Amino acid sequence: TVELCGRWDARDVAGGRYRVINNVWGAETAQCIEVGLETGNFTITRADHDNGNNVAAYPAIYFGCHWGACTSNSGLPRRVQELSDVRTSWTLTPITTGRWNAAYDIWFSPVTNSGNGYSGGAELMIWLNWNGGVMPGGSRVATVELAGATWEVWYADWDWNYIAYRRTTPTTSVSELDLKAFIDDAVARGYIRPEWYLHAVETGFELWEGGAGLRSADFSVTVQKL
Repeated sequence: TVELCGRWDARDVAGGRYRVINNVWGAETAQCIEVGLETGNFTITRADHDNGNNVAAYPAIYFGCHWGACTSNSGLPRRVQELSDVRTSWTLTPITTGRWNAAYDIWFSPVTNSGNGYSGGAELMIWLNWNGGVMPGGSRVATVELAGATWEVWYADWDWNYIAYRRTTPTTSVSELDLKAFIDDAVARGYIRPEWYLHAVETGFELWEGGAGLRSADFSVTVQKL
């Protein structure tokens, strides 16, 4: 294993299929993650965050293109209308302290270049677990049954459409979760356009306060085209 403490530190894992990023984007407080190079499994070993109501960091593992940095042979970006199946697996180990969430962050945009972000596109989040009273951005517009569970739907109209699906009850693991079901729901609500491209599927922990001890494991993503 290797411990990454740099603000923008990263490591390609699983033969380059995925990439793990320390990603301390919203604060200057210290954070380190210990990463297993073959699997991408990681534990947050240090997190001095105390950022109030703002997110301090999002240590994560991803598949695809994150702000122009792409993983190897992901097959992304690809148009939503051209996807037939999108699946993912993940196992998280929660802690009982701090203010954080365990959530997927999926990016979409009208264009193929993601180097300058995803303005005019959409950010689709799937919250699986959390602690400390943290809540999604925007407001709750619905509660729907999808992919075997019940989810609160939160929406916010920012530079891009923010859509967050929050499980009604927390969980610690998903195996071959049907991501297309969430994409289809978002499309039906007019939050995502079929012509837009899916750029990246990421998962990790948004940290507001603390976070040491959280573990990410068994990450996998598969995409099948029509």
